[PDB]
Amino acid sequence: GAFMFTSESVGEGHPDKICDQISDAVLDAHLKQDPNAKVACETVCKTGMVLLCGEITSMAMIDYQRVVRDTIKHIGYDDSAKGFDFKTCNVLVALEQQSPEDVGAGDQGLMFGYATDETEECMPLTIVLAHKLNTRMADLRRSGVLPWLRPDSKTQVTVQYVQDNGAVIPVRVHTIVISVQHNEDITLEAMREALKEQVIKAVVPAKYLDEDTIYHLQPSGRFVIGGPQGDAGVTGRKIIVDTYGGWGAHGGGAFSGKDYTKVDRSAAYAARWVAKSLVKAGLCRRVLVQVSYAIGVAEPLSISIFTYGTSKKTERELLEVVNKNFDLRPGVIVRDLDLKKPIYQKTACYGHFGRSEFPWEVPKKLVF
Amino acid sequence: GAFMFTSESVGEGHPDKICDQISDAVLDAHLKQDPNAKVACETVCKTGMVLLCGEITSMAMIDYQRVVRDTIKHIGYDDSAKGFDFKTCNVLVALEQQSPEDVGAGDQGLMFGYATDETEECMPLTIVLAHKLNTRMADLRRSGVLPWLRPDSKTQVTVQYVQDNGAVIPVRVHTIVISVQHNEDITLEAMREALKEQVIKAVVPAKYLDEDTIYHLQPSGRFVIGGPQGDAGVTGRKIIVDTYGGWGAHGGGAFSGKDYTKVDRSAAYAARWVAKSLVKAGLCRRVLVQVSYAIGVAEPLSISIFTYGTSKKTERELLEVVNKNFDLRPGVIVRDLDLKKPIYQKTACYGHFGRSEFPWEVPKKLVF
Amino acid sequence: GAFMFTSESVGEGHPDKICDQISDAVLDAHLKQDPNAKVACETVCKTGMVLLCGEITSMAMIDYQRVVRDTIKHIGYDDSAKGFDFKTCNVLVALEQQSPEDVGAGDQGLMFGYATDETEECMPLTIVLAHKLNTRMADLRRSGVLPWLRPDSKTQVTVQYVQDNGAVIPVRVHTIVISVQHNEDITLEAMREALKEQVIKAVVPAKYLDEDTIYHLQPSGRFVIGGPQGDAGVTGRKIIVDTYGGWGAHGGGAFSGKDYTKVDRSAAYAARWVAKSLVKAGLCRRVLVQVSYAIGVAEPLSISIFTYGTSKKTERELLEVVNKNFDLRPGVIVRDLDLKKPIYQKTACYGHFGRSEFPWEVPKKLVF
Amino acid sequence: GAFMFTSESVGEGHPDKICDQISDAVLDAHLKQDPNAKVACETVCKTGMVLLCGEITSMAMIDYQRVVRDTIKHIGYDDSAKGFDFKTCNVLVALEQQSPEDVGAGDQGLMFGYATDETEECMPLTIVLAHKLNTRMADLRRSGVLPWLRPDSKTQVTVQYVQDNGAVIPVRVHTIVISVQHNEDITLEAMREALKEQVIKAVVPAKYLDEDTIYHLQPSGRFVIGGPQGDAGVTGRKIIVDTYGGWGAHGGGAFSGKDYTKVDRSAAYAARWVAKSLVKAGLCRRVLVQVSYAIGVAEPLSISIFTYGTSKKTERELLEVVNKNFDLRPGVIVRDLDLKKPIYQKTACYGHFGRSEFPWEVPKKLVF
Ligand SMILES: Nc1ncnc2c1ncn2[C@@H]1O[C@H](COP(=O)(O)OP(=O)(O)OP(=O)(O)O)[C@@H](O)[C@H]1O
Ligand SMILES: Nc1ncnc2c1ncn2[C@@H]1O[C@H](COP(=O)(O)OP(=O)(O)OP(=O)(O)O)[C@@H](O)[C@H]1O
Ligand SMILES: N[C@@H](C[C@H]1CO1)C(=O)O
Ligand SMILES: N[C@@H](C[C@H]1CO1)C(=O)O
Ligand SMILES: [K+]
Ligand SMILES: [K+]
Ligand SMILES: [K+]
Ligand SMILES: [K+]
Ligand SMILES: [Mg+2]
Ligand SMILES: [Mg+2]
Ligand SMILES: [Mg+2]
Ligand SMILES: [Mg+2]
Ligand SMILES: [Mg+2]
Ligand SMILES: [Mg+2]
Repeated sequence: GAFMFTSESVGEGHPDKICDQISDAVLDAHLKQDPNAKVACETVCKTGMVLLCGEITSMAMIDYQRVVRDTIKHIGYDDSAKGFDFKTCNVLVALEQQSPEDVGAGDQGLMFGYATDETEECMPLTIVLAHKLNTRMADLRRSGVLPWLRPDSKTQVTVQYVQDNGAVIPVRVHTIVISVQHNEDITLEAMREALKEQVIKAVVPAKYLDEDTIYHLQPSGRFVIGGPQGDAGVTGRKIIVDTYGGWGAHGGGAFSGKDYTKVDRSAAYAARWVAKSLVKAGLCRRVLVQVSYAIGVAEPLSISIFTYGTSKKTERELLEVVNKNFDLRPGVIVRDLDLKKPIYQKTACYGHFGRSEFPWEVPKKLVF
Repeated sequence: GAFMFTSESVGEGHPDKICDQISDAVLDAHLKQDPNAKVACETVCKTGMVLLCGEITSMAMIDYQRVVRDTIKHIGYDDSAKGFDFKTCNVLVALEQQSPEDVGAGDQGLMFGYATDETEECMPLTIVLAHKLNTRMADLRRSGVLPWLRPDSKTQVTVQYVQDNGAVIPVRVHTIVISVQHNEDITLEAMREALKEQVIKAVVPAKYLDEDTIYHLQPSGRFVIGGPQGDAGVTGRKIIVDTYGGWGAHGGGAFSGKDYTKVDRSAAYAARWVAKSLVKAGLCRRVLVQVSYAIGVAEPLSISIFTYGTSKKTERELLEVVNKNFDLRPGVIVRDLDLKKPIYQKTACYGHFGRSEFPWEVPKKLVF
Repeated sequence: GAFMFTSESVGEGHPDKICDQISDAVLDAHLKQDPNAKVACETVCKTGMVLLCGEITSMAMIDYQRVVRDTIKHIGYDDSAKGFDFKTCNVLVALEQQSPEDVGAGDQGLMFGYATDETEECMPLTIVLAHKLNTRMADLRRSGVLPWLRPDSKTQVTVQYVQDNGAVIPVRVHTIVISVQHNEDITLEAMREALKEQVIKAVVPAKYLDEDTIYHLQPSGRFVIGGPQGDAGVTGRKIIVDTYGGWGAHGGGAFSGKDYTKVDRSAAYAARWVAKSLVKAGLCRRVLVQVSYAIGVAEPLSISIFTYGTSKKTERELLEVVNKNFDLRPGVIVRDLDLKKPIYQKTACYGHFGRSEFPWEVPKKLVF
Repeated sequence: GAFMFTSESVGEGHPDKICDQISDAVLDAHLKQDPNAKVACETVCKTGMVLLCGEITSMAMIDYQRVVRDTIKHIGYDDSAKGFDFKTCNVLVALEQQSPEDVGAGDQGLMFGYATDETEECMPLTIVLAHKLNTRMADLRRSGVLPWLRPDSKTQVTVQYVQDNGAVIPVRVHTIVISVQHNEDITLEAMREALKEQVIKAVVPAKYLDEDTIYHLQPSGRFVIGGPQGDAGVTGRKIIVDTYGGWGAHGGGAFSGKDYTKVDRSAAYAARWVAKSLVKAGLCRRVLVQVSYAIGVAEPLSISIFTYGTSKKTERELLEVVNKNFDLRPGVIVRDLDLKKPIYQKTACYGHFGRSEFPWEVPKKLVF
């Protein structure tokens, strides 16, 4: 039942993602010394000018200059011409820091969860490829293989699909668009060549690459001193690339900068968890689990499972499976998913869903 | 086939929405003197400190201090204690301004469109009520009826639904959560009363209000000097409340601050247009139109119509209807929808979709 | 030998003085936990926006938000309309903090010292009155006597003089100009009355007030919401009001924000010390002691005493007196003057010289 | 009657001086299109971040981005590593601009004027050499002779003197300290050599250079990426280097950023004028002219001439000479000195007094 789809992703150097990372870096920095630290911060950046804002109630001694500059360094901003230098950039900290199982969900909410068997990650091929494309470039950057590669990048992958008396089977990569920052001493011809052979063909399965697949490598020509500038970088502004690439559903809640007590993060992770578990357990080929919460109440206020006719069990057979295998109460979620652990920075880029190294990406058994 | 859903909205005083409005105000200010002005700006705010960033190629004389302060005034920030005063706030302008039909879509893209017949607006009841709730409060604020009401507010509406051999029929409002900024001389008891009788019951259809409907009015107690700080307001960070409240699909593209040449705005409007037209024309009760574009190409690179079995015509009968009634090329969109007109500021709050006063909300005839 | 002179002073609310105080507050905050803390910081302010910049090598845990906001509170900025509120203002900290007798003067330098017997403080009448005028207003502000009085103020005192076979004897106050911030509910007539009876006549000696003395109280009319705004407040920009009101000599070195290791502060204090000691010891009625230092060298590179023919001993009789009573080496200065003590904030306003509560203002014995 | 003296100066790259220049550049930019423009602005900078603040009532169309960036370019900040790049730095403009002979002096004031015959400029040798030292380095920088030389520099000159039955005769340069920013590819040994032969010996008269003269060239080692940070540059913070190097007297009034209607600038210039005229006319070898003004009154409220026994005429013979040759009323000053002309930027560095190219530096005839 043909149709096409497109998704995008950005590198660690993208202004918005730098802020997402810095904000989560500050979250990690607090969890390490106080796993109960209450973090609620965000970052704003603009050409060698980083603004750390926020309200965090914690009892840990943190050097914000250090955690911000280290994060910028990690990203690869050490030289001047790159558009950022951790040693010279302005780090204005306007942060306010205080000191002092059946909890109960804060703020009326509605979290979504999604999973599909089109890839081993249980995530849409389009967004998976988009992320992996950026990931590979960072590897080649950090390894030395492609030393002209700079932190800021953007990726878009559009794949042609076809339904299947259930749902969504990828056929081929229609077109790929990739833009990456770079050093001056490297020709546009050499860049485009390296992008096709060393990054694209090294990550995209042969089955999907074609003789007609369209490539748009460095479309706008050069992107040298571009760096994290844009016109400004912000936290929580890359909401779709952090999730499913526009495939599931999204209520609008941002992740980065918020601790594990905010249902926007925790419950979203939990919802992904059950979704991935369901498909992995063969109970369906594609699911859209919807978990609702009521302010004050701990136990979820109605969970809905949305298969697209890919399950044999039947919604409200699968719900009992979820109700017998999962305890989606906020407090239990953080305990079961080990959400007090400082893993948030690595979650701040290349997508929150898909990578198996995260607790919520490990499928639960599911006793049926 | 019961399930529940929640959506939210924010008032004109919400930090993020102030930036969305200011950014669009600057867009309007340019269109009035140069309908071909190229606008690409964004705003950042934090307690009496507004930062205007951006790159705009136009040929019009604009007083940015005036357009920013006027917008803050319009929102209702004229006094000190409110958290913002257009006469005293810092307006730092770091804006860069230059001077000098079958066009062709910029940037690979994928826009979504959505519509449902559950309301006359052809928008989800949950998000419609959420918006209207905030709208009413602004009215009472500006009229004088509720003089304690302040600009910043947040609304959440969760409605219980039930499918219908097609899709989505609202049954009742399960719970409503509303938080609004206020003056000191007004009791929490009087506020909660006014919110239930004068705002909620004055906008929510009797059919949906119940004896069990849950109300959470000013849950967190007092919200006085809670003016625009919210740890830094930003443009393009309220992506879901500007669209369908998490009901359709969203690629992640922000509207505010971008002119009519960016497919992220124009094409999204166009997609909404056809969706609303389809249901209005009786061709379906609920649609998710998906329009894809290819960088360089003008004509859309595959449009997909997604009814949920609510149409009698059948997808790929409805596609021809769309192909015979619509010309979704970028240039034609702006011409047909009159996108060079300065209406963008009023679009910057209370949702981009739903209100009939916008071109894209006027259903096209549809000759079938 | 008639001539006239004018001097000025500013209140604790003056933008520049707020920065001088905040910078010294940060210095005090470090000395209390590490008397060897290396402080080099400065502040910038602009309408509820404070920027703390600087490089400080210390080993003490300081809450910069607390030390900045407390200082703003102390000044009297607690309400909105005053132009500053310590609870709501933006405190952006871009501060960089590290951790790890015959020393030797840093930086070639030339410090000046001055003293005259026209007042018991051994300071020019014009600047003494100017300071005391502002001091009194703060008292009435903090006591409650004049509750309409606000932090920001400016004072100017011009006195008619006459030489005396030596030097400088004040005759009468020619004119006084005083401007002070205020609350709305207070008439310009009532303000001007209170300024003349309760502040001016309560501090200026009867001998100097005349029937012709000119008063300019609130000349520019109102000064309500003025507050610390100007167009910006800065540290080290009020160099003359911090010293002698334009009577001695000044090389240009700023005090506030610099620790005791900077000769600009320490040596200037030391020079004042010896000057005050000389006149107090009857060795002269007016002196201008000039102490020069050589980078690397500890012992002063030539000290010059400048009496205006007011001494009977004779320059290079008085120099030996100074060389036999004083050891102006940097390290000895800090030890003898107890410069590791956190008294710097109170030094940041109303003048560094004159007030007896400071070590350098206590005359040394002088054995001759 | 031996004694020593030291003075300092800074290059065009010094943070404070960049702000002084930028502020005056904005003043020039307005005078060119509206000679009656009311300018009152100041600048703040910090590592690729320039903040333009101010209130200017004028009727001229100015591109502040252009005037700020052009000024940074002129200074020599075009590359990244230098600590500033006019093409990439953040120029935040928070400027507020409106549109619409016997005047009368604004604000009670007391301006000073100074002159001495020890140099042809009629300025202290110490400050003249200090300025010229920085001037020469800029020449070699802009010519190409010393291509490693960067904008930011600091100079200190200490000269040994001796009185002379009147006053002040320089004997020799005791020590010279000079620090200048530089490029990486240049040895500390080569720099120090070039500073002694090509800059110092090329500007300092043979008569003053000795075999004992002490040189401190690049004392602190390397000053590479030491671009304009210096923990925030500011306008009006280099008050003494803009005048007499601590030789005359200074009330504390700043010049840069203020138009010709502010007595702080105009009257100070006028006072210098008469001082230079007096010595040039042989009426004295050293003078300290003191001009006082009364708020509202146009004609100066008492002028005092202070020779140090270097005049044969006798104070109050010289006063009549000044009263018969000069009309120091504010309005007349601007007319006679052509103060509506945009020459203020070149006045913003290397000293306001001394250079003959300025109106106030051209000695008036003096008919006696
Ligand atoms: N001068 C301009 N004229 C027209 N459109 C512009 C202009 N400047 C920016 N834009 C638009 O807004 C978006 C770019 O902003 P930004 O400076 O944040 O860079 P980036 O972070 O490197 O890019 P991106 O976030 O899109 O991947 C683009 O999609 C573009 O359409
Ligand atoms: N719009 C303007 N037009 C002309 N001159 C101005 C203007 N705005 C400011 N000035 C000048 O510069 C100085 C005022 O600046 P500021 O805003 O720092 O206020 P303040 O700190 O409250 O005052 P002050 O420091 O002089 O005691 C005045 O001496 C005045 O001459
Ligand atoms: N930085 C932009 C394009 C570069 C060429 O200006 C981008 O990431 O797409
Ligand atoms: N704030 C200014 C004057 C007030 C009236 O605008 C001052 O301190 O002189
Ligand atoms: K945006
Ligand atoms: K968002
Ligand atoms: K100034
Ligand atoms: K100064
Ligand atoms: Mg990009
Ligand atoms: Mg592009
Ligand atoms: Mg993007
Ligand atoms: Mg004042
Ligand atoms: Mg005045
Ligand atoms: Mg002043």
